[PDB]
Amino acid sequence: MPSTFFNLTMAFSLSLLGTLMFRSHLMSTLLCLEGMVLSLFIMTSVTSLNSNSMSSMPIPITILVFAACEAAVGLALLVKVSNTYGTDYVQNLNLLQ
Amino acid sequence: FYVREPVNAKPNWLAVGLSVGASVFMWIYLIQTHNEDVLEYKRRNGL
Amino acid sequence: RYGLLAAILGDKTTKKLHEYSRVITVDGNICSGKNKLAKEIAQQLGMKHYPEAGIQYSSTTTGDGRPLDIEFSGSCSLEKFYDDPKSNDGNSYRLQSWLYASRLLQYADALEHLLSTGQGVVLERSIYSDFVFLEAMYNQGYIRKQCVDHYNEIKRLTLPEYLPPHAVIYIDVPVPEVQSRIQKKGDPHEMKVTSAYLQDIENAYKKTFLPKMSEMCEVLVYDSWEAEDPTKVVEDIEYLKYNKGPWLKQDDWTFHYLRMLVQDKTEVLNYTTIPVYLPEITIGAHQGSRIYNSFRELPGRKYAPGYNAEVGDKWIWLK
Amino acid sequence: ARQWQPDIEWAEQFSGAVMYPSKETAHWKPPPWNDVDI
Amino acid sequence: LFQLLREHWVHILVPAGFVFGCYLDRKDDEKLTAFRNKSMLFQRELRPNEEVTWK
Amino acid sequence: QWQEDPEPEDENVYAKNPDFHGYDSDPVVDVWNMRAVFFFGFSIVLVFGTTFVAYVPDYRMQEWARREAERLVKYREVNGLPIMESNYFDPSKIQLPEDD
Amino acid sequence: MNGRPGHEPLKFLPDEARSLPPPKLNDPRLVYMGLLGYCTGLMDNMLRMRPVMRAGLHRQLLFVTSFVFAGYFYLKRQNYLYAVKDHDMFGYIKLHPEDFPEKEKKTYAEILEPFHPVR
Amino acid sequence: MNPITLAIIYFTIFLGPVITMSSTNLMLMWVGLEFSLLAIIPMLINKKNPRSTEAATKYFVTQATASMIILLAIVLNYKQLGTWMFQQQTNGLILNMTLMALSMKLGLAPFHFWLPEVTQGIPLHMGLILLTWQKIAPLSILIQIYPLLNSTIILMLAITSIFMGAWGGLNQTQMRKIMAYSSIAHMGWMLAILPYNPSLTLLNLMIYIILTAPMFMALMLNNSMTINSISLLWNKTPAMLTMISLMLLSLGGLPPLTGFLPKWIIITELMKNNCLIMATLMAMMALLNLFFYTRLIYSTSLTMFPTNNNSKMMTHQTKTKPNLMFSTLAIMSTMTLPLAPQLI
Amino acid sequence: MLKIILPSLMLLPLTWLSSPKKTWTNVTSYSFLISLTSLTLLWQTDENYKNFSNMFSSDPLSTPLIILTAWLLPLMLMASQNHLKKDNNVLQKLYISMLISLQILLIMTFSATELIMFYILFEATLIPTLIIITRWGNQTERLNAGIYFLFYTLIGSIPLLIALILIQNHVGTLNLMILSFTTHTLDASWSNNLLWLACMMAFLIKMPLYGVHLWLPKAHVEAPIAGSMILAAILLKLGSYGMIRISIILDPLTKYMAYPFILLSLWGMIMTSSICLRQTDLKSLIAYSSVSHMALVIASIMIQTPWSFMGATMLMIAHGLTSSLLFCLANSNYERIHSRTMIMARGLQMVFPLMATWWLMASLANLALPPSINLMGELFITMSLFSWSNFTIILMGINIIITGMYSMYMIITTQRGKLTNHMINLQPSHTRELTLMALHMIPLILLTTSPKLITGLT
Ligand SMILES: CCCCCCCCCCCCCCCCCC(=O)OC[C@H](COP(=O)(O)OCCN)OC(=O)CCCCCCCCCCCCCCCCC
Ligand SMILES: CCCCCCCCCCCCCCCCCC(=O)OC[C@H](COP(=O)(O)OCCN)OC(=O)CCCCCCCCCCCCCCCCC
Ligand SMILES: Nc1ncnc2c1ncn2[C@@H]1O[C@H](COP(=O)(O)OP(=O)(O)O)[C@@H](O)[C@H]1O
Repeated sequence: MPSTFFNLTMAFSLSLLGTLMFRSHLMSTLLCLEGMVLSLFIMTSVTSLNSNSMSSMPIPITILVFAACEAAVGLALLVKVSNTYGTDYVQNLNLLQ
Repeated sequence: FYVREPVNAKPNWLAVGLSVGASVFMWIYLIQTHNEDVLEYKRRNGL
Repeated sequence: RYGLLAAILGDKTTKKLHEYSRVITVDGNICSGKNKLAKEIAQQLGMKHYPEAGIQYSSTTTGDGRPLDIEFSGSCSLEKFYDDPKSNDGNSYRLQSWLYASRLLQYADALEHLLSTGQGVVLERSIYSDFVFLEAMYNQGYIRKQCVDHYNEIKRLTLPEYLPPHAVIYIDVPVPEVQSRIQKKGDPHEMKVTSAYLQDIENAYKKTFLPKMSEMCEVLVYDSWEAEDPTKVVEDIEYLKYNKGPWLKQDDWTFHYLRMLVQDKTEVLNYTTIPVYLPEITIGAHQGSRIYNSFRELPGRKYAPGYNAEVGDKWIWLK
Repeated sequence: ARQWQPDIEWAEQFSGAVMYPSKETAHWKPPPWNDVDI
Repeated sequence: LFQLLREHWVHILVPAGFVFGCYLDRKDDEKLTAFRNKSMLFQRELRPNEEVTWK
Repeated sequence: QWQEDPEPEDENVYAKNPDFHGYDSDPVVDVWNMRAVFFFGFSIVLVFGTTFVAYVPDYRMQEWARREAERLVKYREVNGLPIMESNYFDPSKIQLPEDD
Repeated sequence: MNGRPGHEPLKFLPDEARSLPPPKLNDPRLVYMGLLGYCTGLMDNMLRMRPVMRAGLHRQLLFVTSFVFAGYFYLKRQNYLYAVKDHDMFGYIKLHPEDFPEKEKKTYAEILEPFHPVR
Repeated sequence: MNPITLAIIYFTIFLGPVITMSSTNLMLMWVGLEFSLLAIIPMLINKKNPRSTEAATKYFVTQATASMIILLAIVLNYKQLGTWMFQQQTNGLILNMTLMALSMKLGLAPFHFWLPEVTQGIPLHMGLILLTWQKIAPLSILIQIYPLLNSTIILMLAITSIFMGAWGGLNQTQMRKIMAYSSIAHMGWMLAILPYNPSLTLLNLMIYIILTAPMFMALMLNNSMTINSISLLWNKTPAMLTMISLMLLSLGGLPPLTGFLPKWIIITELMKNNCLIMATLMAMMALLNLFFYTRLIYSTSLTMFPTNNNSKMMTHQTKTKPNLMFSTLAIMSTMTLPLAPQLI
Repeated sequence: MLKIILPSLMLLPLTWLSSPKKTWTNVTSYSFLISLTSLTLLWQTDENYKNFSNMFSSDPLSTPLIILTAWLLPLMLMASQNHLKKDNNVLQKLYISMLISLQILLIMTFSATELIMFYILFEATLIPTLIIITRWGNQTERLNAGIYFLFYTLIGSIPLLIALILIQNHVGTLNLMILSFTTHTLDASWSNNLLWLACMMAFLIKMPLYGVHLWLPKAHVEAPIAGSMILAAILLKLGSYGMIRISIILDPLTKYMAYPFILLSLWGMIMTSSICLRQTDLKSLIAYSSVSHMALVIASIMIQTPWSFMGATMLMIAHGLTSSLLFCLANSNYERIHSRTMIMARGLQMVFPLMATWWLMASLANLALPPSINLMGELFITMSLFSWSNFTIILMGINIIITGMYSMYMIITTQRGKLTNHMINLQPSHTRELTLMALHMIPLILLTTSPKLITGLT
């Protein structure tokens, strides 16, 4: 289990480096952002499962339910952006300078 | 007068009575609390 | 004050709009018959009638309603506009900027009456039509280019928020005939105005104001003869179909916010005072302080409406 | 004779999107008053 | 008597401050009255029919 | 040009109110703003104040010390004691560090 | 502090605070709160452009009487909190006596602070 | 906004911080943070101006990744201690990541860049909610983990925010931008004393809220997002010129006003704990904050900037009465230093 | 001491509540009497200083000032009735209140037992002063002057804040009484050598030292007359009062940590005195005169010999009164002339006979004429400085020669020579102008009769 947890944790860091190093299209980011939620969901489920801690399984899912809406909001902002610029490049989001 | 009349020309008599009446409830509770308090303090301690 | 609470517990403008509920405005041209038709169209259609915006229209609007001294009303003279075009002090631009602020107040007061009472609105020339005077003024030497930009910036900042005129009427009489109409009009300042300047005013309407509003609002063009016949024009208004235009999307929950804007005059013209320092517009601190420290001392103006005892307000000690 | 109230020029400096404008920092011009861009 | 129009309403503002002031400064004494007469240099014994040395 | 007022001249307040005392333009306020300033200023601060300050008694004890010296000098000289002994805190009271 | 034994998890002033003397209504502080209040009132009138002192004489009262009301019941508590602090502090000094031993300074006669001459 | 939606959102923006504060199961603290993120985004784009969409899309990405990092800390703890909550034993890195993520949500210092940009381009009213109500939920988590978080990490976070906030303020003339750069500095004072005296962390917050809430309702009374705009305050509404003056000097630490107490007791607590290195440098650049506060003072009060002729028109129409609470918190701020012993 | 203070606070209600026409006389008449109540503190028939109550105390050093602080409010309000008589009736009542708060705050600062009470009240006095200088300042540069006056004091102030909180932890209370009767002896470490600088630097800044005095020339130049009187008479002396009460602790270090300042001040005294010799703005020259005559004071509050301190207390009260007198008459010339230039307005005695007598007596107070407390003061600082090092007389000897030259030059090129041909005709002197002066000098004559009262703690 410890080895698998290491992989999942680095997966989250590789997904961390991704969302903290943008490149053009935002939908990539939001997509990356989701890669973390999967890694968190997998790790939470894994330890809960090998701790036989059934009282906590509710969490693995609460994490997904909140993460899904979180993403819903994220995509509506994205659609709003390629309606105002139509190209969804993190590049044009600089009016606030 | 005014072409556009004020909204406040004749007093909002509710706003007086909940402003005046509220304050007089505050005192009667406050002064009550003090004397009541003083007593609790006296009896709870020696006097 | 009208507020969401009213809305939540009623007060839905949508339940007060009638077939005659529209913002009708006759742009017209100088010394034309813009007023008569309007007063009449107002009379027969039952629409509220609003007079053309004036220097002291805001003072008549606020408090006592007695006309303010010129310097209190922004020191603008239409009279001086004419006798001294391209003046060193720029009274003409200051006149135009105050005029735009006055119609902004008039249009907003009109919208407030429309959404509250539900009676339709006739306001003569509108903010949308005001630009023709400035276009003509820049066409000749009256105003310089930046002056134009400053008006355009104020127009772009404030005019979009307000909903467009439902329909616009165009009482047109030719460049020469208005000048003879001017000639018999008694004032001498109206007389001797440039024929080319009048040329630029009506041309600006025909070139920009109609077509522009042609797509957006119900544009009705009437020749002089159709005019002076309020009955016929009134008939045609009652005839046009109020369909095309941004007004279609105004649901009750959308009107509420617009109402709360016009309900607040201090906001209607908030962008009219934007801190852009073109020289004509600038009060100047020493003169401005004296003018404010003098306007604020007028009876009933020192304190808010309802609280100044000079004019006879009472109950101040409990308000 | 008049405590000097600020003239237009004293006021001008406070305009601009940054008080101390440097190279390639004056490029920035103030944001639209309406908070809406063209 | 409190003639209005700034007649005695105001003129009595500052003077009244003084009195209130003196009322507090003689009240501060009342608080800081330990060592009332227990100081070494000035510890006389109470003279007959005198309540306290300094009041 | 940006609209602003033309320089305000300073009035010769001495042209009207030829009895101007410098406090206010209208004459009665001026008279009553010097009749109360010379009075409260000079007449009962420089006079009553100096009277009271002059009569503060033996300020900071320097009227007491010119007698206490005189009886100490009277007492010390007649009894043969040194007028200002050379150590004040008696040596006996002091417990000097013994070793050093 | 919290975690302190008996802590009332969400109460304002535990009844233990009854034992403490009640704040005298004229305590300078409550009187300050009063003035603090009157000023709030006056300020309001000013910002809303009303005769400053001759208006809202009902509000004036609500203010001077709201602030003051608040005071007595706040000070009543803050007073308790401080009083708990001593109960707590003094107690510890004893329960753990060795750590706070009573020093015994020497009469200056004995101590020898060095003398730096000004000259 | 269909008033129903307004209610649902506002309830969430308010249930968001409240769940965070009330719960102890960290998870429930995370979703409290999550609900705040979801509720604020709709209001941010209310004008739906091109600037706004930019604001929300930044705020959301910055908020979202930080939220994910906070969750990772909770997930990691769950495996280092079965508990769903930080304990004495917690691995230091676990707490440090939590510290960095919540500072990200507060935009405390290294991540300070998002806060000025997000504040610009959102209405002033939502800006007040963003700077004050939104900030309480993240700090509530930190106050709970007070003993665990490491002293060195936040001390440098705090010193960085004082420096960046002060520097940002001098250059910015955009009033809303200026409000953000003070909140980064004030947030630095709050965390500086967080590992030491949390009560003082809270005090340095309330006072900031009782100072900023009046200051912003002042900026919007005339809806001026420019200093030039606030400078013509003397013509639009003269009375607020007096208190705007004191509140801004109160926001900076000048001694007679209420604003000194938070800095004074934080310095007293840090010296009690021996950080006389750190405290000194903070207080010194804290003085830089007052310089930009007073520069605004100059423009708005001590000197009268020239106004446009149309300003006479706005004087004519009756002015919008400012809120009842603007008056009470304006005197509460700027005038409660004599009541300082009971405040702490 | 709440009669010198509470009745003062009540002045504020009177300036506001009173009629616009009668506001000036109610305020000036009442504070004259407020000064009379202040005189009661002078009744010290014993060495034991007067601890009125826990927070409020008055010892020989504070008492001579509290009375001066109360005395100038009347005068300040009489010197600013002219300018500030062109205002809107609510700008006046603000100026009058601002002046009132200064002495309320200054009376308390000079009469404060807890050193941090000094700090909070100490640094508060900047708020009223900055408003007086910036809001009513005539010149375009007062925004700048205000910045200089706020930052130089503020950057000095936060170090003192850290230092005083530091000693409270080290000793356990900032109460001047206890701190005095308790053993606080610094240990000449490198750190203490910093503490000492932290405590003294904030006081040394508002007491213009040669290194940091640029704030005072700029501030008094554009400041209105009332602000310039307050800065010279009471505001600068706040720094001296602080140095006397704070060096009770930090007793060992100043023996060797003072040399830097002492030399800065004595050389500074010469250069500041000299630039007065060719400065075209009269208010400029009085300000540098103020820097030099205050540079003597920081060189006596550091030598720390009984006479120094006594000389300092004599000179501070005396120079305070003299400087204002000079700043007040400078204003009277400025208002009729309308320019600060010294070269214009030559020959005034020919047209303003008495003001010239006041000018002459003010200058003789400025230079050290002997039957004056001003000379007694310098004579004493001079003596101790000589004791510190016999060579000091050379530098304190170039200052006396220069001080004579600029003091008389102010009289020679302003109040003598041929009259200016036709400047705006100079209206005669008001009785207010002359009294405002008489009120400054009559006390200078009375104090010189019995110097003991302003003799300091030593
Ligand atoms: C510790 C003390 C610190 C210093 C305290 C004194 C200074 C406070 C800081 C002031 C900062 C702002 C200075 C410049 C303000 C300019 C205000 C102004 O120009 O006046 C116009 C304003 C509105 O006018 P309005 O009242 O409507 O009537 C006239 C209409 N044109 O009318 C006004 O704004 C003027 C009236 C405002 C309300 C009264 C305030 C008067 C000052 C009270 C000082 C109290 C000091 C107490 C000191 C205690 C010390 C322990
Ligand atoms: C208090 C602190 C500072 C406050 C400054 C502002 C205060 C203003 C409000 C209060 C004003 C009055 C209080 C201050 C003046 C006090 C006057 C005074 O104390 O007179 C004392 C004197 C008695 O003499 P005494 O010293 O007791 O006897 C010595 C015994 N070894 O009694 C007298 O002899 C009175 C004599 C009156 C007339 C004397 C005139 C003598 C002039 C001599 C010098 C002439 C040349 C001066 C040259 C000056 C050049 C500038
Ligand atoms: N912006 C403006 N520029 C020029 N003139 C204006 C402006 N606004 C209003 N006016 C004046 O208002 C008048 C309205 O004319 P109208 O009442 O139809 O007939 P008459 O010209 O006889 O008064 C116009 O003549 C015009 O001079």
